[PDB]
Amino acid sequence: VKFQVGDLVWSKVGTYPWWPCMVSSDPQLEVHTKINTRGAREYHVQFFSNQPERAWVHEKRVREYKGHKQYEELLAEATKIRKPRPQRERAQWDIGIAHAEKALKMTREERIEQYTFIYID
Ligand SMILES: Cc1cc(CN)cc(C)c1-c1ncn(C)c1-c1ccncc1
Repeated sequence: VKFQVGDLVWSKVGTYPWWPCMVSSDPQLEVHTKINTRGAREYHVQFFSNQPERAWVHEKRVREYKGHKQYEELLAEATKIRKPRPQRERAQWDIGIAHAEKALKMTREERIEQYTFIYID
């Protein structure tokens, strides 16, 4: 366990670029971390965006969020070619980054109060 509830992280999921997230407790399992069916550690995260979403993400696809300018360093981990990004996706990402930048200025306790999602059955 490297991350706790309220920690700001970048998550790399599916076809999406490294995305600003907050580690949170799964609403049903009541854990923020688990070992998956393949025996690997996963973290439960909230995606910062105008579209609220959550996911279990493999620990290898999670990085500590130190700031928005870290994005270049993440692309450099893959090792000049640059992938373009769609305008709609870039816009949601900019909203996510804006929230992440405000969250980074808060303590872990303030982030949890401000951003933890409300789940409705
Ligand atoms: C986890 C997840 C679930 C659902 C619902 N089926 C839809 C999407 C797009 C996603 C997602 N996966 C990866 N990212 C980055 C996101 C996401 C979430 C919020 N805003 C923008 C991108």
